[PDB]
Amino acid sequence: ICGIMALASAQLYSAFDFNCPCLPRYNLAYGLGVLLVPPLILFLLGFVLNNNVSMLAEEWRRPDAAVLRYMFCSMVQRAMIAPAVWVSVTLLDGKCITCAFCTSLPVEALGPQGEVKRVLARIPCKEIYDGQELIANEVAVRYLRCISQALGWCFVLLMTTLAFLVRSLRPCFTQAVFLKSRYWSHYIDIERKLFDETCAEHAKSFAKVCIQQF
Amino acid sequence: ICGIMALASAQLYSAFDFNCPCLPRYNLAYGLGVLLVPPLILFLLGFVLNNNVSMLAEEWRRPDAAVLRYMFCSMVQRAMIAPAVWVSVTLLDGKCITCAFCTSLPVEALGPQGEVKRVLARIPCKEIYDGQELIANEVAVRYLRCISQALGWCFVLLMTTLAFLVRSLRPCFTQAVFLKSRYWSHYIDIERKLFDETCAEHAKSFAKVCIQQF
Amino acid sequence: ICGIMALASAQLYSAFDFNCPCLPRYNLAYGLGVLLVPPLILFLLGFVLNNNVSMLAEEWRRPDAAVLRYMFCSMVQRAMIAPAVWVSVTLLDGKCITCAFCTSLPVEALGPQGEVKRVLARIPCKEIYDGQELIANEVAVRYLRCISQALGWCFVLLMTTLAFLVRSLRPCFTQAVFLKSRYWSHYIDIERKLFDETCAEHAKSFAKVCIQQF
Amino acid sequence: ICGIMALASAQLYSAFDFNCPCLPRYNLAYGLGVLLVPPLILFLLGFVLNNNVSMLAEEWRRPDAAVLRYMFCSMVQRAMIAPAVWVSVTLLDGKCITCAFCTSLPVEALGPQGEVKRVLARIPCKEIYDGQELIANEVAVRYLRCISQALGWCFVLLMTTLAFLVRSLRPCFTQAVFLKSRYWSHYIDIERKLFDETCAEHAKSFAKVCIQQF
Amino acid sequence: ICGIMALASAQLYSAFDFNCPCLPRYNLAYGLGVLLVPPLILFLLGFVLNNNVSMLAEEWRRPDAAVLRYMFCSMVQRAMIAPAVWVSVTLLDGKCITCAFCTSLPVEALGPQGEVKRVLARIPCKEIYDGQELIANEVAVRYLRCISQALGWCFVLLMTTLAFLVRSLRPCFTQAVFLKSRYWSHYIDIERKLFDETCAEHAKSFAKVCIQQF
Amino acid sequence: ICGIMALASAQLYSAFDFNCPCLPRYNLAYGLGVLLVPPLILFLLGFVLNNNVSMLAEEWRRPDAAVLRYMFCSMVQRAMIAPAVWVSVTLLDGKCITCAFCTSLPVEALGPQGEVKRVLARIPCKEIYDGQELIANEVAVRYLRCISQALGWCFVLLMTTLAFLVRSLRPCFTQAVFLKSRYWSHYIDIERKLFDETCAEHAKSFAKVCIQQF
Amino acid sequence: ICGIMALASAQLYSAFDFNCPCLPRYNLAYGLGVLLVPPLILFLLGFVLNNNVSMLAEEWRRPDAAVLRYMFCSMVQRAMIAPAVWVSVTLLDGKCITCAFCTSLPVEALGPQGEVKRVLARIPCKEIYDGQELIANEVAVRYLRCISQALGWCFVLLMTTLAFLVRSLRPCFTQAVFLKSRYWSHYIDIERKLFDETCAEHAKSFAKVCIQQF
Amino acid sequence: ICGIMALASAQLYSAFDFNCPCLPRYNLAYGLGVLLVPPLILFLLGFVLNNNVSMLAEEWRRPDAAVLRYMFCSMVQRAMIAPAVWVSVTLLDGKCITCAFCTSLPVEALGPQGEVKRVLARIPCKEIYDGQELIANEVAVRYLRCISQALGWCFVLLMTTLAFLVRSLRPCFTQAVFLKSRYWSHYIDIERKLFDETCAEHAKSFAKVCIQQF
Repeated sequence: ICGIMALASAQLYSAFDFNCPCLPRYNLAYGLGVLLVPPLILFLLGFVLNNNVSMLAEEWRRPDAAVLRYMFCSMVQRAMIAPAVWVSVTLLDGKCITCAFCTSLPVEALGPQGEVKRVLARIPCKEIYDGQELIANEVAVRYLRCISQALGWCFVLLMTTLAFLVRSLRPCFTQAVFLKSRYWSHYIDIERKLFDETCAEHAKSFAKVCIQQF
Repeated sequence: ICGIMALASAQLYSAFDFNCPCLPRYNLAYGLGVLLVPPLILFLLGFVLNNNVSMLAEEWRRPDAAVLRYMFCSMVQRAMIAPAVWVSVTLLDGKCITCAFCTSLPVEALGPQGEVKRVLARIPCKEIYDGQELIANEVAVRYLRCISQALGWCFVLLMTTLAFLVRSLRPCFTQAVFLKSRYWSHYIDIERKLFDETCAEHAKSFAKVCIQQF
Repeated sequence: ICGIMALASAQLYSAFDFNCPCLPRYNLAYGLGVLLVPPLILFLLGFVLNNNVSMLAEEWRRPDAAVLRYMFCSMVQRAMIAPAVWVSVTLLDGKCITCAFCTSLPVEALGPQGEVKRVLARIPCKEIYDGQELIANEVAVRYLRCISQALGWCFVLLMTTLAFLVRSLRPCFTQAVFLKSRYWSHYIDIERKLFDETCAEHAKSFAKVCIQQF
Repeated sequence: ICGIMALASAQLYSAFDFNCPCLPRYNLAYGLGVLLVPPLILFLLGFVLNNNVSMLAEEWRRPDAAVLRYMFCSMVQRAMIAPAVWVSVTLLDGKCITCAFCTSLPVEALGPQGEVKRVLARIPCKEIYDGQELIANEVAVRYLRCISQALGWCFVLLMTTLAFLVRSLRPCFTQAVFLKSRYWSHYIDIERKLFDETCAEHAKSFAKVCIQQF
Repeated sequence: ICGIMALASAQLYSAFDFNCPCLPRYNLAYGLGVLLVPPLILFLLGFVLNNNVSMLAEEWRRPDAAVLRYMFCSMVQRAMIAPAVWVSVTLLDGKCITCAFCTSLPVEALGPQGEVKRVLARIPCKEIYDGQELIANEVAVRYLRCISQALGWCFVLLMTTLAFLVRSLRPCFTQAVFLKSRYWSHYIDIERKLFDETCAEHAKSFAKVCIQQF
Repeated sequence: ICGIMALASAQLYSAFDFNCPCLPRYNLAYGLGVLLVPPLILFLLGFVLNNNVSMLAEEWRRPDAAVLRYMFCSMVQRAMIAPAVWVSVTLLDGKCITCAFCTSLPVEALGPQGEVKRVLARIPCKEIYDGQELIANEVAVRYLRCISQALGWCFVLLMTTLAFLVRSLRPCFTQAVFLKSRYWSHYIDIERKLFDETCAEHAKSFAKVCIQQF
Repeated sequence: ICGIMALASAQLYSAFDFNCPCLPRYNLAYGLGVLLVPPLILFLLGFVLNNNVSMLAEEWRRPDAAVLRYMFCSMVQRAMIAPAVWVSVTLLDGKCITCAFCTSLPVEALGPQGEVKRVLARIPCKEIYDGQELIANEVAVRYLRCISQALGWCFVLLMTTLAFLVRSLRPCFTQAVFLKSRYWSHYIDIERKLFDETCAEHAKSFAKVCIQQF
Repeated sequence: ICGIMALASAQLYSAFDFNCPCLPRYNLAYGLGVLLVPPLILFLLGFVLNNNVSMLAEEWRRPDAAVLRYMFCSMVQRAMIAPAVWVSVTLLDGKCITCAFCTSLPVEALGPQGEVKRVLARIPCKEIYDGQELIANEVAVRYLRCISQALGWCFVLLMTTLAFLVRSLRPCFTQAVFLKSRYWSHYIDIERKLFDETCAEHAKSFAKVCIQQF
């Protein structure tokens, strides 16, 4: 299911009309917003769509021992891969960082202080930019997009090395707990299915009793 | 079925020709209209297309005990997910809030009083805007669209956290009522099917009796 | 079958080349025409394509008791959903009302009397409009299209609340008549099928008798 | 089969390159031509592609009683639905009436007499129109297309109400003739099939006799 | 098979790059060429692709009685429907007649004699036309295309009425010859199939004898 | 297989970037090249892809009687239909003859001698043509393309009448040789298949013997 | 699985918006970055998605003999083919080397020193290039892209000859270790499957015991 | 498999961005490079993807008799058909020879010596060509592309006649070696399959022994 989740997240980002309020202060709270909030939403949706969550909540409510811990630490990892993809693609595109850290790039060396902040804030994604002064247009876009793509590649490498270090090592892979978990997960589904079966059967008998009065 | 409902709602919004009556007063009653009425229509259609509704209405007409309450509080949740999607996408696009709260943005600081209201009302989605005075064009569009997308993300987060808090907690999940509900829902369908079967059989016998006179 | 009917009605409206005779009087009789006549045609086609209609007509010709009434009041509802969709989409597009009530909008306040009627009649869907005088062009289009879409949303809400109030309440849902109707509808089809079967068999025997003379 | 016939007729009209000989007299004999002749061709093709036609012709050649009449009055109705669709779409498009009744619209009030006829004949579908004199261009097109679409809607309503009045009423629906017709139609096909079967069998025997000399 | 033949003929005409040698005399021998030769080619290909042709030729070589005549008069009709479609579409498009009878239309009344012939020959499908003199450009195109489409409709009606008059009437439909023909056509195929079967079997035996020496 | 061969040849011609070396002498050796060499390549590929060729070569190497002759005269005909299609389409397009016989058309009557040859050689497929002198541009293109398409139609008619005259007449159709050929062609395939079968079986036994030492 | 990995890597490179920070020093650390880091990420993902990795890690943790070595040296080769494809396509496109070694090409012979470095750094992928001085634009692009494609072809040849030299020669192909590896790989999967089977069965028994109290 | 190889090679050539370093000397080493190296890579990949190669290498390592020779001379022919297709299409397009032999065409007769070499080297695929001097632009392109396509057709004919001369004649087609080869190729696959089977079975037994301790 997580595959359709990743594809849906990428396609949804392909359908989000990004645009920056070219204002001196609200930028830092919009780029980071688009960068962080949809990850949180997808990370919670990773818990909504799962089925074991009800059982785990019910068992954690009443005050086995560690198999619950493994189930939880496995569901978290299973759900964590959607926000990673979202952050990855939205850093590789670059519009987010261009929107966020536009009012801070060093104009003095690399490429009214309040008015300076105003213009540099107007820098990204606009044809309302003052223009030549203190920066060109395409230069401040290319610099920020390079920084963004570098952060994106570094982050993807970090997430991938964590994923590689988790699927080989110690974090709750002792075979006993694994077997107990698989047994529990099979038993719950078998119980639901067989209850549905016997319920349907008893209901069929009752309905045959009731119908034939006419 | 709710999946095809969500896809149909999104595609229908993709086929609704939005446009704003650039008038001083009717805006507040058009943006909010497009924002609120189609949600109500979809929320009622969530009850039309369902089948249990007839049984629930019939049982509630005559003056078990709580299983009806669970069936109702489950059907409501099942139907609630179409208006959420509609409001989400129509806030993320931004045309609705741009249409509604255009005659109120502070022109004095951020970016004839009656004439002022008239022009600021003409602001959105038009090439009939007065232009330079008291605001640019793209600035008042970007500001309002940023506000709209922020509200949209906040709302999606709110609906998702409610959905996550409901599918794990107390609101009528005691196993007894759940089992009674599943039993009832299986019995109704089995009754309808078996009645159809025996009716077809008796009819076949009667028809074989009637036909062979020729 | 009604689903393909709704899709066909919408697609047919997508293939009807609308255009307004920019004349002082014929408008009111063209917008309303396109709005009302195709609904009537689709509502009658809802009776043509149905099969029970022959039986109902035959039984109503000779001067059970109420099961006919239920069959009729059910077929009417089954057929009513095509004109609703047609009126809905042709009000949401807006060209119909723009064509109809163009010669009446108040030019004095909101946005030769005979010549005035002539021009305001020429208003919609034309590049032959006089222009600046007494109205702009895009303003009288936007105002009328807003009115049209408001009427459309109100109408869709009205039809949907009627549909929701019918599929839960009193109008001939007493189980006895429902069962009698289902029995009748199964018996008619079973009779036709079995008559076809026995007829084919007797014909096969006769044909085997006739053929083998050569 | 009639469904593919209707779709083929509509698609063929979508592939007929209409154009008007802008001449004073030949118009009336070209619009009406395109309007009437292809209906006749399709109405005859409705008899070619049918199979019962041979039997009916053979039985009518020699000088039961009324079952032939029902078969004929049913085949006619079955074939009549292609020209209806053709006339419907070619009136809704409007080019036919624009081509035909262009040399007659009243130029004096609504919107050398011989030269007048010549120009008004040149009116439709041309950029060789004289222009301003006695009419505009788009006005005489819109007026005629409105008239055409009105005739088209009226005609579709007429054909549909006839179709609804036929499939419920008296015209040869007495069950005896209907049963005789169905019996005859099953017997003919069964005879052909079984003759083919026995012929193939006898031929197989003969061929096995002949082949094995080598 | 004739259906794929008709579709292939139409699509091939959709892929034939028509162009007229704007010369005084060769026109009459190019329009008629494109009009007549491909019909002959398709009419012969209707005999190539058929299988009965070999048998009929073989039986006609040596100097039953009339069943051969029916087989021939049926194969001819079966093959005749490709050139009809070709001529139909290539008259409805109109380029053929425009190319052929361009050097003959009456320039004097309706719309150096040698030079006149030269120009009128240059009339069709060219931007090298002299222009205003003695004719316009679009007028002589529209007139000829109208004539062509009229001939096309008349021809399609003629072919269709012949097809309708043949599939109901006298031309060799006496049941005896029909049955003999069907018997012959089944016997030939059964003979070929069964010979192939027994040949394969004897060959399998021989090959099993030969192979197992190794 | 020959169908996919014809389609592949046509599509390959649709992917051959034709262009003419506008030189006085090399033309005659380029048009004819593109016209003749790919036919030879396809005619040899008709022998490569066939399977009987090995058997026929092997039997012809050693110095029955006439069945080999029939197999050969049948394989040749089977392979001959690809170059026919290639020549047909590459004559109907016309670029080949336009490229070849461009330096020969009579400029004097119909439409430095060395310089004349040079220009007329430059005529086709170029915007480097001298222009007005002794010929226009589109005239010498249309004349040559008409000649090419006439040759193409004549050639297609010739090949089709040969194909029709071969599939009905004398060239080695005596039933004895035909039967011997079919028998031989079945026996070869049956031998190969059954040898493969018995070989696989003996190998399976041997492998089961060898494997189970471990 | 590696096929979908190669296709996904190529398509992902088709969706990476490359762009160069036209700066004097950061180039060398951006071209090489895009060239080297995604290969490392894909090479680690080649270990994540594989299943044997857990077993190999577990066995290597505790301090047979060489079969582990073969499994490892086979998994490495299996995973190595994604970075090869990535480097291949991103060298054949050429943007990487154009971005990296742009500040070094010899301007003096082939095609303020600090300012020279600045301009030559600005060379690639920009319309902000100084222009004529010391180099053209398209020349320094073509030269670098030729160098890049030459390196790409050389690298693809190198990787392919290594792949050909490995799949024929000595590196741990002794049949004993190969058989032991295949046995181990079959046994692990069979163990997992059969454990799942017996676990499901015991769970079904337990659930049937538990359910039927109601 | 070789079919997908040919299609992949052609499509890959459709995705190789060709471009010429317009330099006096490197051309001869770039056209020939693109012409020759990818053929070598594909010819080696024809050995990588094959499976028999391991067996042949293993048997050739230790110092039957001639069946190995036939297997080798068959695998070589099987793999040789990808570079043929590559060279064919990359000669028919013409860019390769245009890139290679551009600095050599005789400018004196047909169409500073160092500067002459420089310009003629700049000739192909550039809009940086000096222009009129000593050659036009399109002429030197057409001449070289004609030469290239002539070489391409000659080469395709050569490869096809070799392929036709090999699949009919002497090169190791004696039936004994062919049968031995087919036997060997069946035995190897049967051995691998049956070993896998028995290994899976023994492993299943062992795993059933091990699992049921819990």
